[PDB]
Amino acid sequence: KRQVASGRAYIHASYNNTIVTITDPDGNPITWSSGGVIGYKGSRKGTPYAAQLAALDAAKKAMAYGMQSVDVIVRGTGAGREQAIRALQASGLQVKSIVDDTPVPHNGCRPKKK
Amino acid sequence: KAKVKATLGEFDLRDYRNVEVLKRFLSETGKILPRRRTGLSAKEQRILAKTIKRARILGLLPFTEKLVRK
Amino acid sequence: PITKEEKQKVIQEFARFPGDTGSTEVQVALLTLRINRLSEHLKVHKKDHHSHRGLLMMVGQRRRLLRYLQREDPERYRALIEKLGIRG
Amino acid sequence: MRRYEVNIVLNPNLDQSQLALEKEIIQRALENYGARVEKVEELGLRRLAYPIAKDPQGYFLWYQVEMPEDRVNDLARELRIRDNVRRVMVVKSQEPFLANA
Amino acid sequence: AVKKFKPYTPSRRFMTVADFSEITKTEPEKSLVKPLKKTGGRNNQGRITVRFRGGGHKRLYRIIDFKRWDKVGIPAKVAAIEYDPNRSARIALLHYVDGEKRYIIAPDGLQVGQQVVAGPDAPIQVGNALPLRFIPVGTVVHAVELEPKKGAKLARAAGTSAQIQGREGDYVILRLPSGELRKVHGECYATVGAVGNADHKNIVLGKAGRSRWLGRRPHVRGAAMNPVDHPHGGGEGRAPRGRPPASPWGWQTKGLKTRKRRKPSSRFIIA
RNA sequence: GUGAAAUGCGCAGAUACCGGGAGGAACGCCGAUGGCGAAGGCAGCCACCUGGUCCACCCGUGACGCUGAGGCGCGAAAGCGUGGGGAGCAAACCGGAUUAGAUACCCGGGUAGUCCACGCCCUAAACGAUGCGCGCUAGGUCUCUGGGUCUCCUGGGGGCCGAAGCU
Ligand SMILES: [Mg+2]
Ligand SMILES: [Mg+2]
Ligand SMILES: [Mg+2]
Ligand SMILES: [Mg+2]
Ligand SMILES: [Mg+2]
Ligand SMILES: [Mg+2]
Ligand SMILES: [Mg+2]
Ligand SMILES: [Mg+2]
Ligand SMILES: [Mg+2]
Ligand SMILES: [Mg+2]
Ligand SMILES: [Mg+2]
Ligand SMILES: [Mg+2]
Ligand SMILES: [Mg+2]
Ligand SMILES: [Mg+2]
Ligand SMILES: [Mg+2]
Ligand SMILES: [Mg+2]
Ligand SMILES: [Mg+2]
Ligand SMILES: [Mg+2]
Ligand SMILES: [Mg+2]
Ligand SMILES: [Mg+2]
Ligand SMILES: [Mg+2]
Ligand SMILES: [Mg+2]
Ligand SMILES: [Mg+2]
Ligand SMILES: [Mg+2]
Ligand SMILES: [Mg+2]
Ligand SMILES: [Mg+2]
Ligand SMILES: [Mg+2]
Ligand SMILES: [Mg+2]
Ligand SMILES: [Mg+2]
Ligand SMILES: [Mg+2]
Ligand SMILES: [Mg+2]
Ligand SMILES: [Mg+2]
Ligand SMILES: [Mg+2]
Ligand SMILES: [Mg+2]
Ligand SMILES: [Mg+2]
Ligand SMILES: [Mg+2]
Ligand SMILES: [Mg+2]
Ligand SMILES: [Mg+2]
Ligand SMILES: [Mg+2]
Ligand SMILES: [Mg+2]
Ligand SMILES: [Mg+2]
Ligand SMILES: [Mg+2]
Ligand SMILES: [Mg+2]
Ligand SMILES: [Mg+2]
Ligand SMILES: [Mg+2]
Ligand SMILES: [Mg+2]
Ligand SMILES: [Mg+2]
Ligand SMILES: [Mg+2]
Ligand SMILES: [Mg+2]
Ligand SMILES: [Mg+2]
Ligand SMILES: [Mg+2]
Ligand SMILES: [Mg+2]
Ligand SMILES: [Mg+2]
Ligand SMILES: [Mg+2]
Ligand SMILES: [Mg+2]
Ligand SMILES: [Mg+2]
Ligand SMILES: [Mg+2]
Ligand SMILES: [Mg+2]
Ligand SMILES: [Mg+2]
Ligand SMILES: [Mg+2]
Ligand SMILES: [Mg+2]
Ligand SMILES: [Mg+2]
Ligand SMILES: [Mg+2]
Ligand SMILES: [Mg+2]
Ligand SMILES: [Mg+2]
Ligand SMILES: [Mg+2]
Ligand SMILES: [Mg+2]
Ligand SMILES: [Mg+2]
Ligand SMILES: [Mg+2]
Ligand SMILES: [Mg+2]
Ligand SMILES: [Mg+2]
Ligand SMILES: [Mg+2]
Ligand SMILES: [Mg+2]
Ligand SMILES: [Mg+2]
Ligand SMILES: [Mg+2]
Ligand SMILES: [Mg+2]
Ligand SMILES: [Mg+2]
Ligand SMILES: [Mg+2]
Ligand SMILES: [Mg+2]
Ligand SMILES: [Mg+2]
Ligand SMILES: [Mg+2]
Ligand SMILES: [Mg+2]
Ligand SMILES: [Mg+2]
Ligand SMILES: [Mg+2]
Ligand SMILES: [Mg+2]
Ligand SMILES: [Mg+2]
Ligand SMILES: [Mg+2]
Ligand SMILES: [Mg+2]
Ligand SMILES: [Mg+2]
Ligand SMILES: [Mg+2]
Ligand SMILES: [Mg+2]
Ligand SMILES: [Mg+2]
Ligand SMILES: [Mg+2]
Ligand SMILES: [Mg+2]
Ligand SMILES: [Mg+2]
Repeated sequence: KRQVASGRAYIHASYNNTIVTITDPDGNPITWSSGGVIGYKGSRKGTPYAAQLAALDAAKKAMAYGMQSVDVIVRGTGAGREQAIRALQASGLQVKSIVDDTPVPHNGCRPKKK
Repeated sequence: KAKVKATLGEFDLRDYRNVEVLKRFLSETGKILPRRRTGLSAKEQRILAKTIKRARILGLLPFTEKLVRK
Repeated sequence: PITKEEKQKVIQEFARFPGDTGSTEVQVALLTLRINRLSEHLKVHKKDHHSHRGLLMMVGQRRRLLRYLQREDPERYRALIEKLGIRG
Repeated sequence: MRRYEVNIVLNPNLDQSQLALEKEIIQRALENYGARVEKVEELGLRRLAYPIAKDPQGYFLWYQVEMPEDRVNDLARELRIRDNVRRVMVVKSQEPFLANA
Repeated sequence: AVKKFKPYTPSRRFMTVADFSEITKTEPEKSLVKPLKKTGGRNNQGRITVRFRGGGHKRLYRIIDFKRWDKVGIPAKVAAIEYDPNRSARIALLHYVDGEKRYIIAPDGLQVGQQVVAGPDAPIQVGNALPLRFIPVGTVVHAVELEPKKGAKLARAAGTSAQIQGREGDYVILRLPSGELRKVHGECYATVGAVGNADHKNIVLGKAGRSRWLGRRPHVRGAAMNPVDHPHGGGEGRAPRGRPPASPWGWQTKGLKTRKRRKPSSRFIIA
């Protein structure tokens, strides 16, 4: 919420954008970022380079709150998933452990027209 | 690699409680492991699947393990 | 399914001789029994159509056996119908 | 009469006295529906996968009994009525299947 | 479900009556101090305060036991199910073993010979009444006290029923027949199950005459009056609402909530 | 959100994350070249009720068989009646985009419906586009399921390759 060294980062990989939410080890967010926050609009928010800058920026912001250690959690498939991850550990942030939690139904709700 | 059938000793596969036995079949993520790698035959593969499902319902077995470190 | 003993009760009864596990009369009664269990089952499971087909086939089979026993010996037939309170 | 293995999962975090009270209930119920008991394995507390009832653990009781099949349903209903009964699963017993002999 | 008629007369062609199949052969209500009287088309001044009423068909009033906590533990055998012209529901005359007798809204699924009882101890099943705190969440129920020891008054209409939604403090959330959600108190008794005669919503009165037997007088559209009698009273050739649709007294009648804002009762409801 | 966008949503605090709760629908992995059914069709798990079918033993009846106009029953989806249910999806409908136009393909919204009960409707690329029953005419391989001391033998299904032959 305000001051903790350990924590966790959340990758969210859409196909038209990528966001990242760093939170305390409880769940409550500290800060976040995304392709749009970075500067891009539309398709480019999907770009892997944007995703790179998102994780980077989200990291820098967390760095200030005293963040140093984070377990990464990813959901999505967008071209930027691993790039957010790669950009995370390379951000001097401690990547304790990357995890995949991308939801998927055991057959329930009918999808869109696609 | 290593067939799951031979990997274990003699065992009953209608037993929906010897989690230690069953747990070995249940993939890295709780997915009922493919027959083409459990070494099981048609009839046995079926009875297994049914008992696993039973266990999961009793809470003994998982429905989904998260993919760790990737 | 009907109790195995209850099946005997029928066979032992209708068999026109000991070990007659396959007479005409025997098959007939043996059907009539299974038919009426369906009659009631469907009497409550009205949605259960697939089983109803089965019943039609049974009722049908029971027909031939009588059609035959009727033609074969109208004496044994008269008694078997009258006994099973059958044909309405 | 038919053989059944009757599984029950109970609230883990509760005293042995009320836990005895919950068994007070199950024992009755069975008899109330003509359940001639057989060997029983009160495995007790256990660590189970998905946290049911918000709990990562639960007390297990595996009975076994011959009884009138036409009433196994009503019994299961009666069994589940309990709140501290987190789960019931009566099953038809079957001849075990030797695998990888 | 419902008895219908061959169209040997018009109106008879649509008219349908309820099959009183359930009503266990018992025309005469339990005279035993059970019926009273009624009548009265208007208020205590001579004035009419409810339009278009009066005509009915002379009914003794069946005395119903809406509290029922007055006989805790005492069980009773349902002697019969009777017709009650005073309600949408059917009543059930039950003989308490105590020797005493009483009426009760016959819940759907109740049948004669059945035993039944009230109290906290009572087994959860149709007919049995007991404090909500003891009713297993999720169970449907009817004849619900709004406040403890004040008498049942929720879900008494035919086929209506409330369902428990969960506990919370001394109160217990439940969905009313209206779909409304609200906390009712714990010590509020309530008899298990839904109310009887559910196919009641299907009867086709069939003719104006029948409405009269129910005591309903012909109701006259304000559009068909004069400016003096009603807002809509423009009358001047099957004309449209002068706007916007109003009551005979002039309050808008399409939308426009009437329930008081600051009612302290508000605190206990949820949508 | 897309080809890119726009409509839309969001400082009245949305998206992303966590906790508690409500409700409907559909059943991941097992799952397939698989299985069952007369067809339409049938997939989480449990119990009950029930149909068809296959193998063994050589036990029983003794041709009781086949087909079957009309009759009767079943009959995907959509659709209809009464009442209930309504999360997702979504004809119609509204808006955005594209275009010469776009009453469409794409996008943002969205109703009947899709779900349940009872009752109608009775159609289809209801397709193997191949009526049912029986007997007879090389084999090779693959698989599902029964019986038997069992690198195999013998029934019952599901595919492929192919004698003769047919076309
Ligand atoms: Mg762009
Ligand atoms: Mg894009
Ligand atoms: Mg759409
Ligand atoms: Mg797999
Ligand atoms: Mg039966
Ligand atoms: Mg159904
Ligand atoms: Mg002859
Ligand atoms: Mg007659
Ligand atoms: Mg008759
Ligand atoms: Mg539950
Ligand atoms: Mg009479
Ligand atoms: Mg009377
Ligand atoms: Mg008195
Ligand atoms: Mg008097
Ligand atoms: Mg009075
Ligand atoms: Mg009045
Ligand atoms: Mg007066
Ligand atoms: Mg007076
Ligand atoms: Mg009150
Ligand atoms: Mg009433
Ligand atoms: Mg108080
Ligand atoms: Mg109506
Ligand atoms: Mg009436
Ligand atoms: Mg009117
Ligand atoms: Mg009028
Ligand atoms: Mg006046
Ligand atoms: Mg006047
Ligand atoms: Mg006017
Ligand atoms: Mg006038
Ligand atoms: Mg006007
Ligand atoms: Mg209006
Ligand atoms: Mg007012
Ligand atoms: Mg008010
Ligand atoms: Mg533009
Ligand atoms: Mg929108
Ligand atoms: Mg502001
Ligand atoms: Mg949650
Ligand atoms: Mg939540
Ligand atoms: Mg809550
Ligand atoms: Mg809802
Ligand atoms: Mg739910
Ligand atoms: Mg539901
Ligand atoms: Mg379904
Ligand atoms: Mg598959
Ligand atoms: Mg494969
Ligand atoms: Mg298939
Ligand atoms: Mg089917
Ligand atoms: Mg079905
Ligand atoms: Mg049944
Ligand atoms: Mg079967
Ligand atoms: Mg069979
Ligand atoms: Mg021989
Ligand atoms: Mg022979
Ligand atoms: Mg023999
Ligand atoms: Mg002979
Ligand atoms: Mg012979
Ligand atoms: Mg023939
Ligand atoms: Mg013929
Ligand atoms: Mg013809
Ligand atoms: Mg025909
Ligand atoms: Mg019909
Ligand atoms: Mg269907
Ligand atoms: Mg339909
Ligand atoms: Mg439709
Ligand atoms: Mg109409
Ligand atoms: Mg409807
Ligand atoms: Mg519902
Ligand atoms: Mg509705
Ligand atoms: Mg809906
Ligand atoms: Mg939509
Ligand atoms: Mg519109
Ligand atoms: Mg606009
Ligand atoms: Mg349009
Ligand atoms: Mg063009
Ligand atoms: Mg134009
Ligand atoms: Mg249009
Ligand atoms: Mg809609
Ligand atoms: Mg229409
Ligand atoms: Mg369904
Ligand atoms: Mg339903
Ligand atoms: Mg329903
Ligand atoms: Mg009709
Ligand atoms: Mg149809
Ligand atoms: Mg045709
Ligand atoms: Mg086809
Ligand atoms: Mg053919
Ligand atoms: Mg053929
Ligand atoms: Mg050969
Ligand atoms: Mg080969
Ligand atoms: Mg074999
Ligand atoms: Mg041999
Ligand atoms: Mg077949
Ligand atoms: Mg197949
Ligand atoms: Mg072959
Ligand atoms: Mg050739």
